[PDB]
Amino acid sequence: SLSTEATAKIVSEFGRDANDTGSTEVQVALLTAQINHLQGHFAEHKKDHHSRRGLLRMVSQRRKLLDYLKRKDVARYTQLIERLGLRR
Amino acid sequence: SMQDPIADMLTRIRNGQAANKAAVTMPSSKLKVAIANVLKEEGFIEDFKVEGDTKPELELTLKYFQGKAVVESIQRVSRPGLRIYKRKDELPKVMAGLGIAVVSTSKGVMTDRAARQAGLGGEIICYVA
Amino acid sequence: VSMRDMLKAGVHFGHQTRYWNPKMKPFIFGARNKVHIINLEKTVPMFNEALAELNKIASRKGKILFVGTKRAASEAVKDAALSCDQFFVNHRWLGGMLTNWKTVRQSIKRLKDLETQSQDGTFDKLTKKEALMRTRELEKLENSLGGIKDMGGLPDALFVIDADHEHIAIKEANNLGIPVFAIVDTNSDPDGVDFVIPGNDDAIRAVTLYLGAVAATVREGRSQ
RNA sequence: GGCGUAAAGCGCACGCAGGCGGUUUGUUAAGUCAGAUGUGAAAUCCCCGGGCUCAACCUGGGAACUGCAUCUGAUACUGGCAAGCUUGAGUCUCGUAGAGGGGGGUAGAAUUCCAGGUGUAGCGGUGAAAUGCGUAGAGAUCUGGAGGAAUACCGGUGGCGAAGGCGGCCCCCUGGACGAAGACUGACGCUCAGGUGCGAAAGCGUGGGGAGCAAACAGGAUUAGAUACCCUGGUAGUCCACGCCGUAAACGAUGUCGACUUGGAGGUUGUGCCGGCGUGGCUUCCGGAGCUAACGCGUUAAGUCGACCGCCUGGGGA
Repeated sequence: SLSTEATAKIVSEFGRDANDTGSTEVQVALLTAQINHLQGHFAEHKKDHHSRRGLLRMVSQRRKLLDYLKRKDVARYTQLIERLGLRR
Repeated sequence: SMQDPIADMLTRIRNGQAANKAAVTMPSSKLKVAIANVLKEEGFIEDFKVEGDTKPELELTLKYFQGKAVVESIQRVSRPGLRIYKRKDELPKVMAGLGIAVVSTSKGVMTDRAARQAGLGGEIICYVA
Repeated sequence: VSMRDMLKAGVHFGHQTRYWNPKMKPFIFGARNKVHIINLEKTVPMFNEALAELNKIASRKGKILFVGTKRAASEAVKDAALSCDQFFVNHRWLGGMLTNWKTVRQSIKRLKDLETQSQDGTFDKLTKKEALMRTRELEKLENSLGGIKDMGGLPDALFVIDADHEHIAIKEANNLGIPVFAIVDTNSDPDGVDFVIPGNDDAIRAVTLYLGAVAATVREGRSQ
């Protein structure tokens, strides 16, 4: 999991206050950070199916939140997926 | 997930009457209030009130005649998976008129007799007997 | 009778929490040390209007059957029926007293013949062993049926202690439409009782209070 | 209409399309509703009359065609649009327990084997035997060494996991659950054909490893026979890495999600106020109503409901 400092950093970066932790951008960004971090774990631990199910849950949840943001506000969506380096 | 709050309200009424509960409570909605006004005005329930501003809670006071429940049978008819609309000429008769069907018309939620008198059709919400 | 004498003799004290009947919740006041308390404030009026119904019953010469069969309450119910001109049962309620009246009536006649023979010298000309068998049959027929021997037909009312201990008489009455007035504890099922009465149905003091209430009020009804 | 046991819940899931959608207002008027207009050929069905000597038959008159289109209107509900809201769903903080997973390491007990000290005639097996083993010194017992596999006690109708499954100890990487305080987002939800993934054991391929166990096989017994059950050996396999297979009575023979409906006695982990009373999550056993063909299930439903999916339609052939 992400440490407290990493969470605080991303939350300040993508939320529009120090206390905004529920907005779509923060959720998508936290999921993206954990996914990217775990890429190295699953390059070494290919048979770790049980943890990969949680990784896939993060991917599915980020997909859902990104599509929600897209149908709610396109501008914030493109800004997020350019900032986060996501294809779509 | 909850996808038919009207069904939940009919179920709460049915189950409360089967458990001899004096009154039932539930999250409120305007449409539930219209249904309950039809229920109370036709003598199926005793009273209802709404409490709360941001989260209204709707309480229905149930009634029993000789100890036994007044609501003999209540059923959802039109449901989210199968919506049911009838013209004014095809409004159903529940227990040959002893019961009622709650009909939502362009003039509001009313009974089958009232809908027939107003000369309107609409969605058939529930049978109550 | 009233809240004071009930709370003093031990009416209010109920059975343990793990034995209550969820149909007894409304008459429950509260709990203490995992034993229940019966709300006397409801006990008094329902009981007194049951006493009023019974007082009215005896005025129409309606025969009452006293039903209590606990070992320590046999003499209490028998005295209450003895001092009341009534019929009673204080040993095991035979299956068939009420719904099978046609056959129990024959054993009542048999007890009548043995009771004539008992005070008659009939058990002298017999060979001292058939007569002994007659005496033992008399003993058991008194133990069981010696409270309804003169009844002569079905009764009109029932008064019960521990409705579940005597649920067979309750069910027999409900089969025959005899209204029942039963002392219903927290651990009792009242769905078969028309006039129910909460109260400790085991404590001898409370039990003899209910018994004296019904006996005296039936005395009052027959006074009229 | 069904799917615990009669046929029937996919082994388990993620999830596109599809289906369905918490609550407030406005707006639309598509679905829905109302009215009208055009059309829906005649004949036929239906009714009330007539003449065939009556009926068949014919035929006068009268109703239906339950649809489609357009126009005019209503706006409760469903849909679209807009703004919201927080109760659903999710994020954060702190903490809690855990055989959840992947990797590495290590410890003790035991079996087997190798070398050795003591020592002699048995051991081993079984219903009884024999095969086997032992004077070329076994079995027993003591020491040293090698190796593989599994982790006694704890241990628990205990725990964790989507299911399959997961049990010594330590470390590294890692997933989820639950609890209590608030905040934050503001319907972001549920289900899911096709798709994709995971999936016991056995089995397959390549390379290793191999103590014990053990399909096959060999012998000895048993038996009428004994391709068995029992005994003595024993090879694949069981173990490891990677790939494949994709099936089990993969079972609760019970699909997932949400809501509601009397009670009693157990377990486990949180947390509240002073061993005592509160409030949470999962879990055992009984049982009420209800349901059920019955057996039984029974707030962890097989009860009362809603959303979606999967499946069944006599036995055999199959």
